[PDB]
Amino acid sequence: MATRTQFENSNEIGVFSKLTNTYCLVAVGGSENFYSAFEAELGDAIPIVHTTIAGTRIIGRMTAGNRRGLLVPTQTTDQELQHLRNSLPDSVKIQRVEERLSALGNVICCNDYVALVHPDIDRETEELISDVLGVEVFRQTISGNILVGSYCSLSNQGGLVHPQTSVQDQEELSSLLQVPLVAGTVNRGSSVVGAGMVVNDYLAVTGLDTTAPELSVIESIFRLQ
Amino acid sequence: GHLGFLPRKRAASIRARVKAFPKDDRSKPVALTSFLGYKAGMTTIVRDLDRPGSKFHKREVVEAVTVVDTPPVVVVGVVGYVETPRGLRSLTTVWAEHLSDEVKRRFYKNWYKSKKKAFTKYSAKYAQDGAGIERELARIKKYASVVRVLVHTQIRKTPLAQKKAHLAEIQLNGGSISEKVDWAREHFEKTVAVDSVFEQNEMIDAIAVTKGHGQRGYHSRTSINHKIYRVGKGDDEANGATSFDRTKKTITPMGGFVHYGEIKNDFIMVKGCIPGNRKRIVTLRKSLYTNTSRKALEEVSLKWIDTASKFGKGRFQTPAEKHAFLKKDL
Amino acid sequence: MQLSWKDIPTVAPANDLLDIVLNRTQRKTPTVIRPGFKITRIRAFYMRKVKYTGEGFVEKFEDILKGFPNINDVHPFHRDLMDTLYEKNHYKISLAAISRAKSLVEQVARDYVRLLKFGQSLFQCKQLKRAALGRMATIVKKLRDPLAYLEQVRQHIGRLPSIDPNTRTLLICGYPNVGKSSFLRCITKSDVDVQPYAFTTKSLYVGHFDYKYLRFQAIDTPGILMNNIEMQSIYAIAHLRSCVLYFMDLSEQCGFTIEAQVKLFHSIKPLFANKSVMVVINERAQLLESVKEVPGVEIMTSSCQLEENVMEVRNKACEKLLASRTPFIPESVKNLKKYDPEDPNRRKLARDIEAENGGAGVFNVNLKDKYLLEDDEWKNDVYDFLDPEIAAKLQALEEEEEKLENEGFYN
Amino acid sequence: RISLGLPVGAIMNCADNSGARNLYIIAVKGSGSRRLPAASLGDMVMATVKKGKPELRKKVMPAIVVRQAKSWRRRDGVFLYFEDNAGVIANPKGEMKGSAITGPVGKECADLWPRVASNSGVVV
Amino acid sequence: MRIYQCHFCSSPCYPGHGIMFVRNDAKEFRFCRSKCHKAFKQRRNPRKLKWTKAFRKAAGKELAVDSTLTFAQRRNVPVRYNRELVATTLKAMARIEEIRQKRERAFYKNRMRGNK
RNA sequence: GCUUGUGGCAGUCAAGCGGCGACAUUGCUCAUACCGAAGCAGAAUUCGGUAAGCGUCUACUGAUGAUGUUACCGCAAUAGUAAUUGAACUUAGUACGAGAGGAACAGUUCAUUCGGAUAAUUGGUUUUUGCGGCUGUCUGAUCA
Ligand SMILES: [Zn+2]
Repeated sequence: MATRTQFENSNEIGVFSKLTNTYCLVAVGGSENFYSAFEAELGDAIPIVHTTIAGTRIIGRMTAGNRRGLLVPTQTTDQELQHLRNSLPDSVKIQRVEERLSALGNVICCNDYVALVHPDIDRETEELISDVLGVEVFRQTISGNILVGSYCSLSNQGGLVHPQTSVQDQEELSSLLQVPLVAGTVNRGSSVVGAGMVVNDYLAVTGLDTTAPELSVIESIFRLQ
Repeated sequence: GHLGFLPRKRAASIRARVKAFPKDDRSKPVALTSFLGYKAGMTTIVRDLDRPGSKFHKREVVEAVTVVDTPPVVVVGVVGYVETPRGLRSLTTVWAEHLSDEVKRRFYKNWYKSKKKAFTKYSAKYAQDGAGIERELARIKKYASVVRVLVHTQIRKTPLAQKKAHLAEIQLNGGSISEKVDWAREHFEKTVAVDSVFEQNEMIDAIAVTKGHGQRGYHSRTSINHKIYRVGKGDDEANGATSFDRTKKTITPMGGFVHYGEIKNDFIMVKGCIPGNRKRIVTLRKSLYTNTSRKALEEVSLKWIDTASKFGKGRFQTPAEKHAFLKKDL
Repeated sequence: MQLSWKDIPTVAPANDLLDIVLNRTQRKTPTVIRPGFKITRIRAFYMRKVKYTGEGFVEKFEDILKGFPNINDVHPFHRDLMDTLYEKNHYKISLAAISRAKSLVEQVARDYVRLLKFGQSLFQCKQLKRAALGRMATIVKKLRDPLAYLEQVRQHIGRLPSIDPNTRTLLICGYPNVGKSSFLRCITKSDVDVQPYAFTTKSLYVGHFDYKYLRFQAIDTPGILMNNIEMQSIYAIAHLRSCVLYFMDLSEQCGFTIEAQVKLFHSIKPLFANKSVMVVINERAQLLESVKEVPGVEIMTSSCQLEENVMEVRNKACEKLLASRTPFIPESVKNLKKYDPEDPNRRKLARDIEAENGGAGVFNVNLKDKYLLEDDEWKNDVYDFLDPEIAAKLQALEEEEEKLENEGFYN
Repeated sequence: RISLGLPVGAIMNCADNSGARNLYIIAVKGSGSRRLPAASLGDMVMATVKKGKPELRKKVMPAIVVRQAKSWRRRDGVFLYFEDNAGVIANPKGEMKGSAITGPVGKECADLWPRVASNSGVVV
Repeated sequence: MRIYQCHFCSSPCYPGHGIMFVRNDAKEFRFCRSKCHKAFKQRRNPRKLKWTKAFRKAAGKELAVDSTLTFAQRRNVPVRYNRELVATTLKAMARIEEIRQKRERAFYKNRMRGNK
């Protein structure tokens, strides 16, 4: 089930895409074959929508969401918001944040039931994230890393953390998520696991450089089968 | 310096004559190949770039777009040309018998002092069934191979103190030259509009004389490959509106243009900056050939055009919007 | 050092080398001169040409030494492999001669340049200039013999397989081309001549394969009956970290007597005991029992033309080397099927629709065609006032002016 | 193109958590020719750390500019400038050293370097 | 599109006009013209400048809140659109302008009280 | 009908020239582009040729001055001429290749320099000698 692809000959799959259990988002740009990578492995399972965030190709890093909705930065344009709402199922809420941080994909990590946020985020937005996503939120830093969404990848089946997350760090975090966690690397030693790949309960895509042991580790920990 | 333009001497005249026209098309319907206009300042536009494979594909982009005042053009006559070993030669020319006062002024310098004895014997040549006029036209059909129309701008319709119509030739295209001269026959004393010669997204080139600097400036230039975005019917309303804005606006900015008056006739929005300052006459030609590129073929989904006063920093696009701004009045 | 040497520059023949350098200076230096020219200018004019000519020879000699590795400093394995294919004394002599020629060229420059810079006539500078370049031609001209040998080695050394002694390898050995040659191609993607004549292979081969997510490379011997060709395998067996596999036949291939193979095995027994050898075979048991005396060897009766037995031996060899809330899944996910590479009815992708539109780059990616609406009905259609429910609220806005249009002070 | 505001030899602060205090730029990677080509937002420039990690004395490493502080024209229409200029430390392949980046980060630079955007939380 | 109002003057900044400033706390600040940008550096207080809507509404020169004005409401909860909604909302814009213009029919003479 | 690329001394032999003697002979002393060959598998590369492209009082120019009189529109004999380098998508991780690595054609998108224009906007730039403010000087003084 795990797929090995690239965007514009780039191994950072999570930078230019954002996927969930109910919908898929892909960045537009000079290249277009990246769209077919998900379509070939998804088809009609979940919709795939071409869209930009603030005119950038880093949608994956600038946005965070779950199967029940999407969370977009303060700089999102109404044209993108209106187009996104009209190209997604009814059960997908969209709203902008009002906070100093903008790179939601790097500053925030969420799954279908639990979420992790920057400890310095304001208290007001914590309620909004829970309400919009319908998920629990915990202020946490993976092994002291401040950008949880960039160095951590989470899902219902399991999660992945950057290699510096020792076993002690993995175990303590597993209590909050109550799921198995593995510390390693993707795309042949890329410490940014979150940006290097995107995974859900039934599909995982990684960069071309992803070695066989790395691909198998992702498959085993995330319980693809 | 660039030896392609040297020596950097004076231009021939304020008006620039088109040295070359589109080659030929002996199958397409007869139509004009050029037009005339004036430099109506400049403005700014915002549009979504539908160019594939671009760094800003589907993103909004800002670009300065020049507006040229192109009032309707009326044909005063036609010119026939015949190939010769020494080059093309003008065989014969005819006139419409009712040349406007603006055209009649073009042939006089001290117009007020002159008796104003313009075309009179030629005008009397129309006192019969056209035997004299038709015979001169017949030889052009029998002998001429390429036909150029004599037309002038409706200067009286422009906010210019000149009132002296600019007169220049425009080359025709089409097969069966008999039809080409017949086309001119119908248009004698009639007017033509830019919409019948140009269209949106078409690629054109403009030729004019650059701004002077009191040995600098005052030279003819032919900056090629300028894209037409909008060809607006200035006489009609909502010329400055857009499909996705649907608010009635006029392209003329508040307070008009610098050193230019209001626009009340047909106009063309052109990419880039056509050479020549304000009040300078510009002649339009279409690409000199069938250019084929993605940039040329790409259409423009115009979103919004800036129409704010340039005499300082603008705030509103129309006085009606200024209501959301008074002791001196009440 | 890396396991590849294809980057060595080509060693041009002495006849071609002489022309290249001499012609290079002529085209890259001035030629017009007259006896009336200044003495200082003439000497400088000739000095640059002489200096440039010497540099050209030095550059080629300098580059040759850089590209060619030192035979005794690469690796104990590659040391002998190069020595067996390229005689050490001849190899060192060629490199040593090149260095000597370069040193003589430097002597040529120092001797004549000093003499030339103190000249006082055009002929003296001109004649001395020819003398300076005359010895360079003579030195190179007599160097033709070693140069030819270097080029032959250069065109062959770079072609040698990039075998890595350090990483894991699987040596293949046995009676000449008794099933062994075809074995390498079976393990992984590789090509070896299968025509079964005695010495079907004259040089080493490598075939890469992965097990346990770890890289392995199988190595095939040229053949063992001494012969110089066979000497290549002897050093490969000794200086390569591997568990060598011995090949034999019992019933089908070559019909050769196992007695000779067993006796030949004992000849190599002392040398390659430290490799945990294994024996593969395509009173017979008693003959093999003599080889079984070594605890670290096993006999595997097998067929060399099917994968089942190939993996049986390989699997043991690989071990020997190393012995040293609930998730949400929409029903549509499992209702569909995995992508079919060639099914005409497969779910077509934008990667294919683009070709239908004239190409990839020319296709204008349309954000439409994947739209969700109650009904489209248009498909093509201060803007904050588009939110619904505003029209209903207008009922609480009409009567605002009724209380301000009939009272003074803004009337 | 955008207006240049970082001439060769300039010094500014560091916008990453690598611990560097200030950065000194001596050249621009892929330097053009004509007046030297001043650096700009998103460009990679060879820079040396003035103060911070003591081991970096006279050490030149590639750096990516994330702020310019000089007003420039953007294709988005608006003209804007940053409060201060700063860069980040990364290898030629874009492997950011600092695990996190703070402060304004140019939108063009973030899109140009996928990993830098992943390491930036205050982009735009 | 959907231009933002200048914080220092409340004047909308059309595309290609005005300047913007990005701080470490960016909270993007937009200046409609060079005067506001230069004035902002000089620490001129909006509550004191007599020519900015911030002072005019704060000082009582004009009204502060109105029923139509409360619906500025830069909403961020889009719903699936339809042409009927778009067409109807256009009528609301005309009514919004009409009532707002009707509201723009009085306080610039209400302040004349005491100067009858 | 000067110039460049191949040494001094000594010795054998000789195609020939009529006893002399060519060459062989022994001793020491380009980064760009297009073609042809190269164990050139790919990438990169050398060699040879082509373009010599491409790089580490008077010269000039402003101005004036019988071809019936003037004005408009034209042709062109002639002189000059310009564009240049690099980068991203896709074709690609396919062809090739045990492996490591890894192209090309076509179709698209950008950036540097050079040059002709533009001042829509950004700026060095103020005799808006336009507003508001200030210092001395006012007239006895609100008025300057
Ligand atoms: Zn303002």
